[PDB]
Amino acid sequence: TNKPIVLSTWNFGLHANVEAWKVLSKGGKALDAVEKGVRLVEDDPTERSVGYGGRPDRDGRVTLDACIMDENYNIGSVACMEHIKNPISVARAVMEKTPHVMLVGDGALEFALSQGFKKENLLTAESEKEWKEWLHDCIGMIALDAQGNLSGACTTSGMAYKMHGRVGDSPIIGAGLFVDNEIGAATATGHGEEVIRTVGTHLVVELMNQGRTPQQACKEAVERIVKIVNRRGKNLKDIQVGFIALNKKGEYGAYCIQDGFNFAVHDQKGNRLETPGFAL
Amino acid sequence: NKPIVLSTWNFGLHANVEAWKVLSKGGKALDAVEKGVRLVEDDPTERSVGYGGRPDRDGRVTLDACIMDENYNIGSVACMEHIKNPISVARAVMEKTPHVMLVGDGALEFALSQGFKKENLLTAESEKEWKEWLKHDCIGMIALDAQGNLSGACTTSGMAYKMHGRVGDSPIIGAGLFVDNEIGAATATGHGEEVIRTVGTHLVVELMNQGRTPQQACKEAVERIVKIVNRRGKNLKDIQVGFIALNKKGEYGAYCIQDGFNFAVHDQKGNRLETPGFAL
Repeated sequence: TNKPIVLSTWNFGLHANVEAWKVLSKGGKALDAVEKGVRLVEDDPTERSVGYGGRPDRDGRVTLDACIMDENYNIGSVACMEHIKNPISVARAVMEKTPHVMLVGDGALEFALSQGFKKENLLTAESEKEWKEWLHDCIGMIALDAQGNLSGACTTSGMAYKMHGRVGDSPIIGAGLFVDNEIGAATATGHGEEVIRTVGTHLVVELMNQGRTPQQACKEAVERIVKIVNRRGKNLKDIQVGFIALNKKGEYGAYCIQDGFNFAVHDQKGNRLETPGFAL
Repeated sequence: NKPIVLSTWNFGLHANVEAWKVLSKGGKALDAVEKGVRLVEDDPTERSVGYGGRPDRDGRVTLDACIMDENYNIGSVACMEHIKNPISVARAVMEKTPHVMLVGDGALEFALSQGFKKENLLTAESEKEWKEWLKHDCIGMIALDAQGNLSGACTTSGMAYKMHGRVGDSPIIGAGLFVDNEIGAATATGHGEEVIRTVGTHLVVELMNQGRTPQQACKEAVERIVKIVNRRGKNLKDIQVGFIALNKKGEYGAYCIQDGFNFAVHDQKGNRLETPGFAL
């Protein structure tokens, strides 16, 4: 088993991986490593994809989505939540502190406040400017720690200029994220609507359950999506979707509909940016 | 065995008589499942669906629903207020917008924009019981039509006195409902948190993709949930989850955790209430 190991989506996953390796290289839990890792990006306003500098919906509202899942089937999710910069951490409080698994809208913000989170203005002057002119989709991270346990986190501000209330795949278990500790974990990126439609990351893990490698599982799930966009008469060039995956032995893999997605991998060989296979 | 309609719980007999009015005439499975569950959304005496549904703990009735047709088109609304017919606003999300899921206030603004009428959904019986408290959980329906197309719908008012903002499995396409026209369809009922945790209905259909009969697929998915509640130190007696399923040949099946769940089946032999096997 290659352990510990962290994978995350896109370029900024290199930096996010350096914060998760601070937990993982000291033998900490994968759950804490993935929360620390993506919170780095939630905190950054120059990151316009995720949390604090996130582009608003069409009414000028920054509403965020995130979920988390640990090594023992516990899950928490928040979607369309406002004024709280770290939605991954309110999702961990839903998991840990409530008999529920998903809170949305105003009820997710009331619970965040009840848990001590601070209400902040998430709309930067740059984002408000571009919104009124208009008038890296997410970060997913999955890790295997030194006890050989898996956990994952996915967080986003959604599609810029989305309709007020729109929820994508990032807060939905089995679409932006799925973790089964006797099999493997996977997270998704892309047009969320398409990951929800195919229930993406649950399909990738179940293909690893049926004996596939992580890269093979990612590839066949992308090929199933390619088949369905053809069935729906859609043009593939308009749609993008990538998956990254990890199994229990620390083997990892990725694949996407189209070229140009990349992911960051940090194990005891160091941290690097790799470029997956692509269908189109 | 077509056309054929299945729906959850004893009120599924009556809901099935409205879907057979479309199915028996050659109409579309999509229209049959929407007409079928709207019957129950309309009835004030049905306290877990639509009008008359028990409110969250703040006395707000917020509803969840999704729909999926024979070609991976999907629509969903969650935590929506003041609209009696959430399955129909979910069909408008699918048909009229670039998104597949709207929640909270944004789902209600879009409903109004599409001509739906704002109504007060808390009955005098539900407000009484809510203030007393202050001191069958959904309907899922799946059908195969005379063209041999599958479609499904699931709608609920959620767990009574749930935290404000809680969303169950009913509006989530990996979870309360999944339809793949080359394989089969399934809908779920029970404690929504547990169906979300296990991506219930996507797992049932993928087990039918692997060759399981509808009843076998439902049974093995319930047994996976039983394994996971044991892995989490929880008591099975505290949980009920059931699945009903249908494949492309119109074979059907169901299974649950505890006894006492039945479902309604209407094909050309007639409409009847059947009782599946249970795990506990």
